[PDB]
Amino acid sequence: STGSATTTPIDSLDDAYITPVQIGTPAQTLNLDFDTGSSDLWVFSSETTASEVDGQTIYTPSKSTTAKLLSGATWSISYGDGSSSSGDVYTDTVSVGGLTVTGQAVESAKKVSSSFTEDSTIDGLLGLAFSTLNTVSPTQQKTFFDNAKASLDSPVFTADLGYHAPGTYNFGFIDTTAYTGSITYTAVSTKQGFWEWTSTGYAVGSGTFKSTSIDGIADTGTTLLYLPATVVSAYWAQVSGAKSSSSVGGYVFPCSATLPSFTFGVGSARIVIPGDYIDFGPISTGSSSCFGGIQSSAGIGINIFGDVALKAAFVVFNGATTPTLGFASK
Ligand SMILES: CN(C)c1cccc2cccc(N(C)C)c12
Repeated sequence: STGSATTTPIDSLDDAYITPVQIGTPAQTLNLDFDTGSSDLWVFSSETTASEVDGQTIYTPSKSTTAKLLSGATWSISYGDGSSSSGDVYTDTVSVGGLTVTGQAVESAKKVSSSFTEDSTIDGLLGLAFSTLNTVSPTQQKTFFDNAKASLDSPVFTADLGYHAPGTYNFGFIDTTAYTGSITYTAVSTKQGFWEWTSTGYAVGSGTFKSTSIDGIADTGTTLLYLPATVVSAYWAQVSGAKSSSSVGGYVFPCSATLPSFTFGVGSARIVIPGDYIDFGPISTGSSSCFGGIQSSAGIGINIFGDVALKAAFVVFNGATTPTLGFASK
């Protein structure tokens, strides 16, 4: 079996991407943020504190004939950005792009933090990291990808994210017409529950490539690219007037500047992020100070290849027994 779904940026900055997901019988269609950095499938629901819902589509398990309460199970999650959600758990049928999993754990939200309530375009998260990070207690649950693995033609999904444009998530097959050239595969460590890999270096603009190992995670759920302080300082040194700002929380640059590209290594291959992808626009409406897409990982503890890097490539997440990550230009 296979599945295929279009993913669409939520705003003009590509802050996140949403993908329609069918849940329940008859289908209730919610727009979920596919997140390779977490492993919980949770949704706004009819059990959400009414005051914490502002425009989201809610899942209503009482209107679904296949929903079953997973008795006693609860879940609680906090994300890197300080956002949080928790609640109880149903099982139900979940289909993504024609691909169906029966008995999927669907985590319903009793409480969500302020950032989730404020974002009315995101009805929930669909986690695609390894199931060992799933927060359901006392019985940890499987991700959609893990439950669908048995029925897939190939145990892979691919992320083809668009730059200010829609893109595609595919399950169970690799589209040969979606990328140029050959895919370079690199080893993944599952030690921490993430799609964790090691980049082989970087280059700023048309500068020379610096061979150096950068351990990081492939995270479709994080907007920006977060790299070690030395690398990020070398990039922003090339932009006239760029500076790190305490007030804003990261590097900013004069909006009138042109940004150089940024290259990262995947084995012997190179992925080039166009400078336009690194421009996240004015820090406030009307400001002449613009926010940068490459920021320091120093205060995070982990390097993150987020949407800024991933949207420059065709990315294969290979969930074979020995997992690997594939990168191709496009
Ligand atoms: C400056 N600013 C508004 C921001 C601050 C912190 C994180 C951000 C992440 C994505 C986009 C942003 N924009 C510039 C809108 C961010």
